[PDB]
Order: sequence, then C-alpha cells, then structure tokens
Amino acid sequence: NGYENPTYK
Amino acid sequence: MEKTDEYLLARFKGDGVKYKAKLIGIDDVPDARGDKMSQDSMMKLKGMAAAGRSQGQHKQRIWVNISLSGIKIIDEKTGVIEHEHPVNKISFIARDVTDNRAFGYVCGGEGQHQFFAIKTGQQAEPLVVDLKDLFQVIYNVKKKEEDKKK
Repeated sequence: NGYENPTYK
Repeated sequence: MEKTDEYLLARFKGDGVKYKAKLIGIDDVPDARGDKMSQDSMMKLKGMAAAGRSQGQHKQRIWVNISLSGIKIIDEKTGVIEHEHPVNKISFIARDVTDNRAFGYVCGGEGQHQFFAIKTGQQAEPLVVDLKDLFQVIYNVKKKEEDKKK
C-alpha cells in the first residue's frame, strides 16, 4: 500500500 | 537484476526520470502520512475533476519529473515548472488501490501538508516504485556519510 519517506523533514 | 545504490544514483542524477501524466488536483491535508487520509483526498479530488469533465474541463497535462531534486510538476504545454518538492519535503507516497493509473503524495513542512493527486499516462506503479527507490537511495547515501564522519 502506501509508505513514508525515511528522510522527511 | 539488482538496483544498486550506484545504479539508482545514476538514474535519479540530474534530470532523472520523467513521466507523462495529468494533475488531478491539490488538497490541504491534516497530517504527513495516512492511507485513509490519502484516500479521502484522492476521492474528493477525483470527484471534483469529474464534475469539471462533465463541463468540458480537463486536468492539466503535465510531466512528473523525478530526480535527486525531488519531484517537479511541469506543464506539458509551456514547460513551466509549476511545482518543485525536495525529497526532504515529501513525507508520504500514497498508492491508489482503486486506480492502476493514479497515485498521490503528501508534501510540505509540519502542519502545512498538501496532497498532490496524479493521473499517470501509463501505469502508476513503476512511478511509485521509482519514488520509493529514490527515497531509499537518498537515505543510504546519507547513512554511509554519517558512519564515515563517526
């Protein structure tokens, strides 16, 4: 499904 | 075979990869992540785009450019760079389980999140994968550099 960005912020 | 950091670097270096698509819409969102949250936006935006289509209004034709610079939304007609989102500003990539030719991503700083819904000219998956690999590479490189400074 969906996934987040490890290097976000 | 195996998409090594080197292969990935060479792929997203400079102009990187480019995909033909259409901008379904933009929506202000309450959080940086979330399948349900992303689905609700996509659905609302597709609802809106539909109402527009029934009145002769079509989605803006664009180029989704993926590189180390992040994502660039470019107008297909003018070549004007409408939006640019650095990798460190894209918090979530949303897969649209209802469409094989659509996906979205959330971007912006904390407290100012936006969902960009995109209709791919071709299949969306290869695009979602690229973004995943991109975030993965950026990550690997930074990690090494850290273990080197230490």
